[PDB]
Amino acid sequence: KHVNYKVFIYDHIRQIAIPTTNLNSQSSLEDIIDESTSCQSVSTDGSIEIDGLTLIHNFLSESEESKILNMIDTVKWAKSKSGRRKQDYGPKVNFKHKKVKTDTFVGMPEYADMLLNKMSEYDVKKLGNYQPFEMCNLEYEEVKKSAIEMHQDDMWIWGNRLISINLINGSVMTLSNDNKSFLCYVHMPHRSLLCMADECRYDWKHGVLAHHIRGRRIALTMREAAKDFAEGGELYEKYGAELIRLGNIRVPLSK
Ligand SMILES: [Cl-]
Ligand SMILES: [Cl-]
Ligand SMILES: [Mn+2]
Repeated sequence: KHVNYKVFIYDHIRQIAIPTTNLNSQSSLEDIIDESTSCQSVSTDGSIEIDGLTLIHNFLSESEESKILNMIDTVKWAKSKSGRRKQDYGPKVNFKHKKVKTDTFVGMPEYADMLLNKMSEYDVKKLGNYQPFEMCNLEYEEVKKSAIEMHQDDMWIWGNRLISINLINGSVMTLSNDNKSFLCYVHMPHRSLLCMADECRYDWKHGVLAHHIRGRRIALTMREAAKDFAEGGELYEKYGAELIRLGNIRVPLSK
């Protein structure tokens, strides 16, 4: 990635990013996981907080994951870029031409209610009051060298909060503040949830590197209504209200 950047590591316990010179642009997953444990004993000097980075360890039980995954695998997996394969329960959108098509959007997966309810329980303010606009499951495999390029998700139809859930196996999220020249690594463990919002959503860029992917990982990705497409917004009548109605619909996957 970027050699000149200052590398940081995330302490889940302290909810801060701690500066590390033992970690680098090409650092291995194992090194980042060990630093995640060894950053918990370091001073707060030079430490930074990325607002909107919320990592919940153990969001889903083995039992809860088993039900969601069996429903996911029965559904077909589509081709995608960068070694990824995808299942998209969302509208078809041309971000450049601001066009939304609801032809392929039938609703949201039946497991959605459980995930949304649990997010509200942990924090109603932080993860509650979420209306699903897109729920996309992404397949990453070490053999296929799957990865996602450093990026900021579109902010026109997708809202402040972006949710990624690590299924089957965990990974590391690399976050880049190009202007501030800061690189941070967030280790998302198995059955964990990440919400990227606020500074993380707009100021920082998010990507999953190939060397940080082991075995097969499925990202259950969720997106929320942009305020413009929501009630009290310009596009609600043209596009948002239908999208809320379709998102309220649940596709039966059990079966
Ligand atoms: Cl799979
Ligand atoms: Cl992503
Ligand atoms: Mn993204």
